[PDB]
Amino acid sequence: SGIVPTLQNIVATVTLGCRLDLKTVALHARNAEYNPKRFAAVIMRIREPKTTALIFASGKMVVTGAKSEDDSKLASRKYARIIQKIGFAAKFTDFKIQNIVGSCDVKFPIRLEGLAFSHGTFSSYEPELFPGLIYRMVKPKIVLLIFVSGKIVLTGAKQREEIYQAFEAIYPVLSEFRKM
Amino acid sequence: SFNQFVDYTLQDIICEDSTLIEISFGKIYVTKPMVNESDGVTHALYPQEARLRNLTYSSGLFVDVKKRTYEAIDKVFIGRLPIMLRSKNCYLSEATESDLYKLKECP
Amino acid sequence: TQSKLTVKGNLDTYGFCDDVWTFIVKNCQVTVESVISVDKLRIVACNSK
Amino acid sequence: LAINAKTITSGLKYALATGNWGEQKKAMSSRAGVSQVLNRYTYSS
Amino acid sequence: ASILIGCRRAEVARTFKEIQSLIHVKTKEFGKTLNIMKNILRGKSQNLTYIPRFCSHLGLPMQVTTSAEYTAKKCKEIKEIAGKSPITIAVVSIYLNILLFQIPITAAKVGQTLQVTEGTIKSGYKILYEHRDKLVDP
Amino acid sequence: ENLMLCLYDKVTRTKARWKCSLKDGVVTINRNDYTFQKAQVEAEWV
DNA sequence: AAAAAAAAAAGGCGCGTATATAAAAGCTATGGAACGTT
Repeated sequence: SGIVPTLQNIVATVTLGCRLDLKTVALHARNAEYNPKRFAAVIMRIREPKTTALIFASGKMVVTGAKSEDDSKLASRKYARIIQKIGFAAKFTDFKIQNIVGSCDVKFPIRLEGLAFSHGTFSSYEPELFPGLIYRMVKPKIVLLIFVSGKIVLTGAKQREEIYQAFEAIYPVLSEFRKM
Repeated sequence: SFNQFVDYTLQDIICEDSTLIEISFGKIYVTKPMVNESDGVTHALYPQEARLRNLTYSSGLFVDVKKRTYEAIDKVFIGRLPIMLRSKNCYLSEATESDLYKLKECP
Repeated sequence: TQSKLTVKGNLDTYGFCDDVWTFIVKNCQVTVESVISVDKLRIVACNSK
Repeated sequence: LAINAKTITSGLKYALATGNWGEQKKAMSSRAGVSQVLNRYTYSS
Repeated sequence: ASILIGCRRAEVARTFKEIQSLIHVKTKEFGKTLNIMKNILRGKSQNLTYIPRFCSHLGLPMQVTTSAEYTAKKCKEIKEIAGKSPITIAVVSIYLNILLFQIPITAAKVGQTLQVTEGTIKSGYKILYEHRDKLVDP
Repeated sequence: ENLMLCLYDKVTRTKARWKCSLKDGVVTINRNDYTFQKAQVEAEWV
């Protein structure tokens, strides 16, 4: 065991607590994107940290695309200021971790069919559909996306250890349903 | 009688009140006897094997449909037919003696 | 005309508003058919539909 | 697409196996007595 | 979900795609539903079977099928990209056997018959030719 | 003045890379004038 | 003989498949209503 499921992404929503002018942000801001016919969301991205700001008409701004919690936070604080840089009285309010997407590798194929027959209470392999396996640990509430290549993808989390602590309790089962 | 049926009457039952408000029914096709082995192969089925394993000496039926969409007005499996032994469609219908023996089937 | 132009660089400012996409690709080359490297190529284009 | 072959298949089979000439829903109203079991007691029989 | 449950329990090999060709399920909500249903039934309380079905669908003899059987049996112990959705591995083992033989069922017919990739077969065949060492019974 | 006056029809991005298709425009580049029939632009936002 | 053109595809990523979160903004459908309608 002892494999850290590296967070492949971290999501975070921050509310500006205001109401911008969506056309105004499109014309004035530089790293901004917003299309009415598709979805009324401002597509704002900053090069450092490289995340995306899912800014809606109601000031709900989502920070996605970082790999760590604070990068998804640091980008947000930059995100709010650049909105303030437009000329609005935006405010960095209501920051929260939304989701932590993460994957790992075990370097050995796993008997997911073995995982499914004994741990079918917990396993789900769809070789015809999904080359991984969905192993949802209740405590912590983490889903282990368990691939035949060994890719154990973990997400549905806002706690960094929750991804980590769940794996430490699941590797022996993969060694149970391993080949070599 | 059976040959007559399976050669003419079968068809002319179809080429009857067939077309449906449009769907057409065409040539009807009859296979030699086979079995759809449960979760597995389909293959020929000699009478002997049928008798021993309680199968049914039957053949599948296939008929050709033309779906027809109305357009401004103004092939297909179906069922499975049991086969009379030594009917024109049975494996034995023409076999000779030595084969019959090899099929474990009394001449 | 028949010339084919190819531009590739770094985008620092993209802006969309009422089917008006504005791109500013920094240090991008313009490949005529003679490739012209443009450090600052103002791109203003609308919907063609 | 979605043609119930089992209809014809099972219908024919059941009818033969019991001899109630009629419909599988026809229990007694179906004419019966056809399709016996080929007495093989003695070749001439 | 319950149909695949019944087939697996009674040892019947059935493709999600076959089941979906029976029923419009959108296959993704189907995946989630089968997952939850399997978990429910596990609370309420082996991939070789697919070979002969396709052997029949392609019209292949029984010695060919048992050659494929032994090939698939060694497939589990021949990681080295062994399975990763082993339906591809089954179909490539079938392709190995037919190429070992002289059967005019060239990849086009098998692919269009089994709704499989014409390329994943050769992707497997790449490692299969190296793996050829551990596949000769007689 | 290095201004591309065209019409975009296709821009596809995969998390780090642009793929912009521009059609039937006029580009003036540094004392030069150029008009294309197709333009395929692939920028890179850091 | 030799130039130039006309046109199939190969291979690569299309995105797309599923898998899993996490976010409410056009649209859907569910859910609620009781009063117009004979």
